[PDB]
Amino acid sequence: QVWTPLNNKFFETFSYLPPMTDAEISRQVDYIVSNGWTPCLEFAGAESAYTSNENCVRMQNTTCLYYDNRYWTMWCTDGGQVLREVQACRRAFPDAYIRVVGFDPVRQVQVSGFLVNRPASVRDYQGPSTRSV
Amino acid sequence: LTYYTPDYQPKDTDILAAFRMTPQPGVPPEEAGAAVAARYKGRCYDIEPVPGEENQYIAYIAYPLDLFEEGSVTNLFTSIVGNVFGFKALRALRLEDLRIPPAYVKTFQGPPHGIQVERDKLNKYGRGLLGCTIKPKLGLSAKNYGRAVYECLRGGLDFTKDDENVNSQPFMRWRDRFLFVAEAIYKSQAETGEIKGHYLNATAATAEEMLKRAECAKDLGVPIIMHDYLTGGFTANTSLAHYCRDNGLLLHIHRAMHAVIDRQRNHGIHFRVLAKALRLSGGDHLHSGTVVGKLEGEREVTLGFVDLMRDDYIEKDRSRGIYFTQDWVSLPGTMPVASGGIHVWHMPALVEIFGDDACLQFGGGTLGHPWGNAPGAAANRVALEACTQARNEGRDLAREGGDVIRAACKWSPELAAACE
Amino acid sequence: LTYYTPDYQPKDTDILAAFRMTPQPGVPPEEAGAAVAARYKGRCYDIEPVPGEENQYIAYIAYPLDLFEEGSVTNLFTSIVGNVFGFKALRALRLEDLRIPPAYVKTFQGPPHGIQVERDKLNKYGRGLLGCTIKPKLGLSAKNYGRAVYECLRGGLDFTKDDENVNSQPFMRWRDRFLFVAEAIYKSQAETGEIKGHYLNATAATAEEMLKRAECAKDLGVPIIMHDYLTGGFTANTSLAHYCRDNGLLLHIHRAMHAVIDRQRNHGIHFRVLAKALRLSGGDHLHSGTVVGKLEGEREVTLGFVDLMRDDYIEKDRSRGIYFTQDWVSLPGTMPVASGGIHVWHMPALVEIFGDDACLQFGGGTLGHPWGNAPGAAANRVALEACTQARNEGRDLAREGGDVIRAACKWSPELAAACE
Amino acid sequence: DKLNKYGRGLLGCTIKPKLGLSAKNYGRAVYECLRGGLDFTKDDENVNSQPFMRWRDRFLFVAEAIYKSQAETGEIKGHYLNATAATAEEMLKRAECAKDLGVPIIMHDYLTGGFTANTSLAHYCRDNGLLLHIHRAMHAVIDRQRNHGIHFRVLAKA
Amino acid sequence: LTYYTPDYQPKDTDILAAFRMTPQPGVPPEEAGAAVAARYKGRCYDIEPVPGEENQYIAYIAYPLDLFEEGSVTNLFTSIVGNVFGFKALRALRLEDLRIPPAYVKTFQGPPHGIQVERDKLNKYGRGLLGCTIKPKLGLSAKNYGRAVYECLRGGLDFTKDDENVNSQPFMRWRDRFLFVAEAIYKSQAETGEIKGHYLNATAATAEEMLKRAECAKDLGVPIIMHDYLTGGFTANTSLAHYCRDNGLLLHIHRAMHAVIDRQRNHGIHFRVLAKALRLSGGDHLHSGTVVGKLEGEREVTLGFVDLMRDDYIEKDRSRGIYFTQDWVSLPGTMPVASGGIHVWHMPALVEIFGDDACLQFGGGTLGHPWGNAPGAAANRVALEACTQARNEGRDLAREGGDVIRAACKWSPELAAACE
Amino acid sequence: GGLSAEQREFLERKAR
Repeated sequence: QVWTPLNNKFFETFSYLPPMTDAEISRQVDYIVSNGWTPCLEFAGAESAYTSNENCVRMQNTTCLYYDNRYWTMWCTDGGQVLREVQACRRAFPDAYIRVVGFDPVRQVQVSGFLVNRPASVRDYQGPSTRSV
Repeated sequence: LTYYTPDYQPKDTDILAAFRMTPQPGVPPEEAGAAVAARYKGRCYDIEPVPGEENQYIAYIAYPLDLFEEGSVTNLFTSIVGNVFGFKALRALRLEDLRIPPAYVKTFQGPPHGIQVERDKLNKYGRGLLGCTIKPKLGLSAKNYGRAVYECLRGGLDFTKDDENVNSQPFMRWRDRFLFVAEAIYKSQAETGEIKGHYLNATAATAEEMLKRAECAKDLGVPIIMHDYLTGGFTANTSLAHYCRDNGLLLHIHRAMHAVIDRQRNHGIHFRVLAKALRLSGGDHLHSGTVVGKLEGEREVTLGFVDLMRDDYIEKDRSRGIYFTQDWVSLPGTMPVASGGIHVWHMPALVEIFGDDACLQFGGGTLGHPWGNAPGAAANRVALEACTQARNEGRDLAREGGDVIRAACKWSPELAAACE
Repeated sequence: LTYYTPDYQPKDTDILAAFRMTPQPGVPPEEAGAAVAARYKGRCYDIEPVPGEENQYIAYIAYPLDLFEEGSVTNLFTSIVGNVFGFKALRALRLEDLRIPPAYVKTFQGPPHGIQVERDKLNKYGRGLLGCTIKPKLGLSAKNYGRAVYECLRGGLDFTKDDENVNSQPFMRWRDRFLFVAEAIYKSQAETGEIKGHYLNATAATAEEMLKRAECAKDLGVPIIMHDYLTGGFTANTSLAHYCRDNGLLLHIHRAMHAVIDRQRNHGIHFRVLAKALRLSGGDHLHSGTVVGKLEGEREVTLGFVDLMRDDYIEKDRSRGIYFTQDWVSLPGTMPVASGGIHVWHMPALVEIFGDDACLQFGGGTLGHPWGNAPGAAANRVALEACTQARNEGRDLAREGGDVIRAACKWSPELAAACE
Repeated sequence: DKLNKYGRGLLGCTIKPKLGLSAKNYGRAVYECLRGGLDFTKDDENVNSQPFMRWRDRFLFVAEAIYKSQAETGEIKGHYLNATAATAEEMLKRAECAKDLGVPIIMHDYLTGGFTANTSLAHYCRDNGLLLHIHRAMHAVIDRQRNHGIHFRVLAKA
Repeated sequence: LTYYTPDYQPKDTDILAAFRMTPQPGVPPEEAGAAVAARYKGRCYDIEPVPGEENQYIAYIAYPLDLFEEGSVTNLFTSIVGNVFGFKALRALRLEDLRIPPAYVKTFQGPPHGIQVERDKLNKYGRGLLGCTIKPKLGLSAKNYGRAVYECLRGGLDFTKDDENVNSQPFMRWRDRFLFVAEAIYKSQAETGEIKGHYLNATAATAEEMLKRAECAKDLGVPIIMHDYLTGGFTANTSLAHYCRDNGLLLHIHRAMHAVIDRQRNHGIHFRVLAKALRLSGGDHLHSGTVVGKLEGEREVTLGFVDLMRDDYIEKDRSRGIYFTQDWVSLPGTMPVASGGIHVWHMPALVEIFGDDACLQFGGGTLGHPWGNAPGAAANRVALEACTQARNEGRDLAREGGDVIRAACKWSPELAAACE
Repeated sequence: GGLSAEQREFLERKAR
């Protein structure tokens, strides 16, 4: 079989697994909470979801390690609350990818980041069986 | 003995070494420790015999901080192990550990970015990184090398790397390879939407040539380069690490020629000291182990030097080979890179042993997947993500790795052709 | 075995290695040689057993010339001994010799000046050179270091040198030492009328700092600098050697950390390979032996690597450890430097063993002469000149060294206080 | 004229927490505050270059945040990047990085860095078209007591 | 004769020359060879008479490798043919061939990219390249020159080139031409989707000006430049080739003033020696022949120097003028460029003679197509592709070239107006 | 672990 290079976009962690269900998202959020970390939600439409070099035109010397759309837009006690917020974000922005992020409150660093929602309207991604043709 | 002072209390600024030495018969251990030790004099303050070994002792030496040049791994190695392995009074001598006082650590820049800055720059969290060594090792043209890089990266791999002996040869000059690899990296980035990279080998004959190759990598905008620090030298490595910090480049470190110094148990320098010297000199990644069949070497020793090269504060643990408490005073950590034959069903073991802050390298070049390079990379990525997800759910990977692999294979056609 | 080809005839451009390997029991020697060997493939073409050793064999490997980067000792060592000492199938492995084909040799600059250009620049002919290591090793201020240098040089010594661990410390910064040593060198030159020099240590943390120290030495007009190539690295050494050729500076090379790689007979890289790598990378002098009591190590082995690092054409001689004929195609030779406890009555032996093309180093700092540093230097110079004159007359030094020393002492008051 | 903002005061925020935040999280906070409608954000006065957040990582992440907020809102945005450093060479290098990123404005502590360093930075900013925000750290040590010291108005004129 | 040694066996590192000499009557051939030959002495080791010529002999001279400066074609030509064509004892003298030992070859960088790297960079495989010389030769403004370049490239030509005498004149300054040609190249690339190029003439009065023109070409991002090596000089050429390797630029070489040295059979230097000197100095393309009517010159001689400038290993073949076996030890090959009146029906002959690794140049400026420059370029491209396809099918081009051309013309309206 | 007489003898000296 051949890995398809057409409409096969991916979003880093857990993006190569089948779309996670509510129970799986809940278990991941519980894992984040268990470690002592804070979960939050990021979202972006299809125009600002993938990495790009749009602003590299303004730079000189080098553009090493600079990529656009690394930041998404921010949307935290347990899995159920984060799931409710996931549904709320889905209703508010149906054409936007949702990403669950984790933040270590002591080190003040991001420790987690996995996609939990892919807009049905957008078709820039494949499915577990359509990834190979 | 003016140089054996068992009542001496080491200062907070002393550099401490733990030597495993086997003196010649008739030489008392106190005399041998005094010799190794011999205001600016090194002194043996502690000698312990090794229970279960033949005439083997651990000698603890304290060196004053004024003895060394600030921020110079070269000087540190010249002072500590310059001419001490040639003493006739010692049948065998092995440096086991070093204690770098914070006062000395603060004089070093350290790794250019570290693990957390690397994760933030690459926007990858919660999982180990994946890499492949482009194979065949040599003979491939820059165009074909770039084609292989693009094929492996588009599958889902986060990194690819040049072979350790690929610097600049008649078959493939370095600038052609850099250009074709840059095109491949950018194509794979556009196709998958994830940030990709390739460990471009900057190891060269002269520091000027090495800096020129780093400069070309910086001008292409590519993320990361590679260096052979034990063959290029600490002086060349430190220059490259300073350059990478200045210009925002990641630095992968390969430990070529390491077994010539850290293989024999009785003679040489233990890899943990070389790992601490690398972290001081600078490196974002450091090839730290081989997985032939399984992770080779005592697990505790591996865990010890992985913690020594990763954490900020490592307490003394003789079980794992930590002879001294090591405070890193906020020096950036180095990401360990486990390479070799990482088979798909062996991923759960390595994910359990290393965790998320490591790079698993398929130095075998994969190619074992009947479909191609890209599906093989996808299978590996699927397996790693499935193992990580299972571990996050509370599963015991060492007991359910096969079950997790099978369950992932049930829905992954690419992994199905890999699991067979 | 695709990699064991006993009928293969090595090409005139192949790089040849002679490995002394002890395979694990049950592993045939042909299989182990095939593994070490494994168009661009290294191949084992010859295996000979070591008569008088336990399961020890010499494996001859042929590498194609296209495998290596032109003028890069770093790449050569990465390719040959990068990851081969870590093979589990080998109980022990030792690289004994290398054959550098002329085609490869011509891609290297080599030593900046060589022996003959050194003699012409220093205007010293027909005798060995003399040097001292300023002692105490550390703690001395730049002013006092310069005073010691001037006192030792005015006596008749041709060179002095910084201690191997003296680079730049709180007690003595490097630029102060360079300035005071320059004043001392010029004072001793004016006083004696002979050209003097001091091995200024340029070994530093970064290549930039090392080049800055070399630049300061060039701006002072002093003749020679020093480098630690096994700790600084081949990349740093090659940069320094290119700089020294460009700016007309001599380069003394110290082999710090050598015993960590060339001491054990079963594992490591023999010093002769490190000496050939140094000659390729560049160095006018290379500390080549210690004289504790007497010249240590098998004489034939020492003579072998001295000839390998000095002569232009060395024929294969297994008695002296030459496993391959080495053609240097007019590459400048490196002057061997024998250091350690060179006592006055031991000068005839070393003059006989080394001849005129060597530097005898009093690394003990002398100080054994009751009168002072300067008369001790004079005594040494008188002894060396008397031994050379006796050898030129047809005397057998190994049999009449004591007679020659006594006869010189009969007229030398300085040597009289030294001979006691 | 450069910022195309007329008829109103400008608005700025100091990214908080003061210290401990990673360059990524600092950039995230900058982007979140700027996208709301703020014209400027600024580094904390004591944020120059620390083990927790090196200066070049912060400059890069802040540049990405500034450009994202500009694209989202359509208004020109900026962040007072702290160029205050130990040596004039390091300070000019940080200003040079800001110039190479195309970001609008940098910051300096003139009473702690010194007038000599400030004048060099101001000449550089005029030469390269960069705005310069000045923070008066250590001012109360000289302009607080009514009987002794130098009144702030003299420091403002200087 | 101390310089005629018929029993001498040339070394593997000797530089060998084969001189065709006609001595004055009364001078024996052995004496004349001894004179040309006259540890560092050149020696005549072999003399053979030319069967079928009047008093003509081939003298073989062996020069030691130490005689020449590493990587210097200038020195090689100064040593070999500096002052030997002015000997009164020789009626005529002609250097026929040179043997460059691998040891010497390794000291040269060679062509910046070579044939295979060129093909990979341009992404063109399996066919010869096509070029045109913009005509009229002179008088055209930079704007009109660019217009002609764009019109010829959009038709399907891979390259265009400046006239040999077009460097920088009042009618067309060089920077205006570079800018307009860059615009034309980019327009043609966007229109056709194939990578295009134009041989920009960097030949200038001073090396500084030549490097400035190369720098402008590099700043425009254009692929290739041109140089006149026999008029600019080997020193200027070697500088340009090093620059092109450093900055990733292709280098086309034009052999202006060649007939002044390689035309007469009795006196001068044969073009094959100039081609080997160019390959050593550096050049990706080398104008190698003219096709006035048909490929001019003995086919075997042309094939010989084409193989000498293309292949890695050329065995001695006196039938094709190869007097010595030439090992290139992986030096990049040079692409031969056949220029002149390449008419459409003459394409099969040149495709058969040269193969795919050559550039056919329409130095006549085409313009013979009644429709325009672009359709004429298309006709040429169609003819070349049809001939290549026929050759790949097993057709005999020398016998079916007309049939293939007619068959291609049956479906190509552009070729129909060209075939008439 | 087992310490040889020498190692044990050294221990006694270190104790003294």
